[PDB]
Amino acid sequence: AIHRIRITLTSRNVKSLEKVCADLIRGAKEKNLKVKGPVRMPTKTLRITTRKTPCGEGSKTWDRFQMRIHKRLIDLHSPSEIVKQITSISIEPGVEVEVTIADA
Amino acid sequence: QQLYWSHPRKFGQGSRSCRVCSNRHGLIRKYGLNMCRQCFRQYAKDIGFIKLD
Amino acid sequence: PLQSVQVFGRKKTATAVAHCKRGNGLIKVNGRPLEMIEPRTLQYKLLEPVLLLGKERFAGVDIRVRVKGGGHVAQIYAIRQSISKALVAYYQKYVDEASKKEIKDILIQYDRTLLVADPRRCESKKFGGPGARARYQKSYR
Amino acid sequence: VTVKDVNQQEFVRALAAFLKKSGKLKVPEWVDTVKLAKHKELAPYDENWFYTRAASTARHLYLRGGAGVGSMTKIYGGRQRNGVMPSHFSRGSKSVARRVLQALEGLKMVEKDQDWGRKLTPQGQRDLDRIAGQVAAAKKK
Amino acid sequence: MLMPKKNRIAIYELLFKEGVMVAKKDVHMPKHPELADKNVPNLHVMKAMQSLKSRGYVKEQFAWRHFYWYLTNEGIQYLRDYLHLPPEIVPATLRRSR
RNA sequence: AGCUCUUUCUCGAUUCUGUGGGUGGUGGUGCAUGGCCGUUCUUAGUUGGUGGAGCGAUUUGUCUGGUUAAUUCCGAUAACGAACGAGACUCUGGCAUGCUAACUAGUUACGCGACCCCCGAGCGGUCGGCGUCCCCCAACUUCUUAGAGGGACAAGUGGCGUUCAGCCACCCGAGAUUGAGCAAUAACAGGUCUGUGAUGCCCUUAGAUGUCGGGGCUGCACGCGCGCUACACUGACUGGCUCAGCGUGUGCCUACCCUACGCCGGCAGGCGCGGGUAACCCGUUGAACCCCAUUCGUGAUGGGGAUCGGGGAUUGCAAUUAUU
Repeated sequence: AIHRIRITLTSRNVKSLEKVCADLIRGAKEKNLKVKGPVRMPTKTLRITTRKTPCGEGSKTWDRFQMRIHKRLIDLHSPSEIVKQITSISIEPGVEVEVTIADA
Repeated sequence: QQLYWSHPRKFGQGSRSCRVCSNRHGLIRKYGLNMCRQCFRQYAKDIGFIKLD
Repeated sequence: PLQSVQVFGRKKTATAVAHCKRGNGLIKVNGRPLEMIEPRTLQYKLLEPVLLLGKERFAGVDIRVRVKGGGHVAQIYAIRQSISKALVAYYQKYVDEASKKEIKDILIQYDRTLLVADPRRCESKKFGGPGARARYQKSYR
Repeated sequence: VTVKDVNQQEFVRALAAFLKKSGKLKVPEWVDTVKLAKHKELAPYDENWFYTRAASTARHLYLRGGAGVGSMTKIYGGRQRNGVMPSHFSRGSKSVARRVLQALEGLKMVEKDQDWGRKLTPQGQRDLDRIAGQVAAAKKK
Repeated sequence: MLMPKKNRIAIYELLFKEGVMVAKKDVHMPKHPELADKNVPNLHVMKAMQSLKSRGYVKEQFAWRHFYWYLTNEGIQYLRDYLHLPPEIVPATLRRSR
């Protein structure tokens, strides 16, 4: 068989994310289902703004923290082993991964 | 049993706190974090909120 | 299909893309003639390139432009830049270099940035004023 | 002229009048009383105005895939003077625009569009294009 | 702290079998998810546990308004007695490993 | 409120009663304390090694001069060679018809017919024409996107200056300085016990200083600070041109989302739907200034919208002391 498969990956520090994606992409085609290679999605900037005190009298000073979510997907078509294989290596830090069957 | 002992807690300041510290004041409710600002300052590193600019 | 280039123009917020392809020749913006445009006072600003370089030229070419972004003046500057850059991009692949240089000359001379994008862009406001350089108010005591 | 060809003010001005002559549009009996927007200071000076809005809307729809009253309320909606507070948007009435949308249907200028929102009909598309030409034709000036 | 002679057994008996307990620091939810043959929330459970701890028998950790309850050795004997149960007892450790 | 009482059932050894002992506190002290934080300070400040100079603590280095945003550099100098803050460093944003790519992003351009209008031309078939829709075994990455790439080094040149460090003009071109974040040595009776299950001691602790019903915090001759809105014809008005961007959402630590579209209502709003864990949907955020065809006409008037009266509705169990 062949099954149309979508892998989404969402996570943070870049250079790791980028080379997880690299790897899914390169082994994907390399034994060529041929992807639909990493679609980089606009990275999401969570912003929090607070006064630096806990608690106030003082030049009003402000701090803003971010948390930057990065998303990608990659489109595979196959089956059995190369599915659960290609997902599961490609594993470790900091990396959410979801795989979706097809259509709806 | 004591029908006596509660009045609505559904909404307002009184309906929420700090998952960290009980405080019903200065509460960060964005992104569902629900931490008071004083605490959030101390835990923003372990949550994944880092200073960049 | 035919000889054709694409170009763009950029002021403030509001980019303007030009597709400049061989045609009868008569110069439309988003979907209406370059004769409507209005803001209007400005309207010459967008005529400006054509006059600078002789109304003819555009007779071997069809011109269309789309602007999204910026605001009303912002847009005008972008579209005009896109059009002049367009015409020059076109003489560079199809006509000859001396002609295009002649055109960059007339524009660049009198100018308005027509072929070069103005840098100037928002500076971020900093806590303690509602502007970037504006600082709130103080009373001392 | 496509309607796109004619300037918005003259187009609307001509069509609105044409509607007036036709004599069959239909008109919430009110229209004498109504402001047209809570934001509004006074009603419309031209008590005759129902026609102008209709023309404006017909033209507004023809341009775009499909539109509905909320959008119109906002379009008509101007800035409202909070008084002590700073001014803010306030999308303009919904009865007038709705009635306008319902009435236009009667003429067939517009029809319910798929997935919500009213769209121009080919009957209307034809009608607007026709007046558009008449306006273009009138004169130069 | 206070309470029933039945609820107390529910608490002690579950504690003896689980060897651990958790309760969010709320006195209102009255009921707690998991176990709870329902009757209580921190209170009866918190108070009973708090009393159990003061006499030893259990060590309590607060952090994050949950209070995590850990049964102690001396305590195992004590609940052994309350339950009266079969010597070798054998609560929420038994185990394998590696 | 079975709180208290009358009446007499009920639970069943938990509790009660006594002793000793805890426990909470938005109780007090920041002038008893951690942390965090303001301030000196983003100022140019700070120090060691090794030597020289002194019995010694110490001193020179770390300076007359020039130069610099900066103890930044040059030079001179009994010092030489370094580190700390500054800087470099990191982040954000512009210049890349280059890079590698994209149906959860678009564009070209078909195939494009259709809707299809006639808008002009044609008598019409047919041609040129702006959009929507078709979606395709079309093509693309230009706009869009996010990753990697390069660009600025005051680079060249010319004046000036110890002819140095630098300064100024000029070219390519994004021009030397886009804008933040990061902050030393050492201090303060700066602020914080009401952020802290951080915390001492103290105080209190059943007739509580630990919760519900109700009010204050919102009581008005007067002063102050931050602001908002104004004083009009660059305007106030009515019709009409008309473009955006940072960001945001439900399916949630315990009750609940963003809302396009039909209808009713002058409004306020009411009501029926249907999509959307979202680059898909709300939202080509069709914003507002503004631009404009009118009116007003220099009258506190149409500038201004205070105060008050009546009334409609929304949130909530509850709005009276107006939530709005």
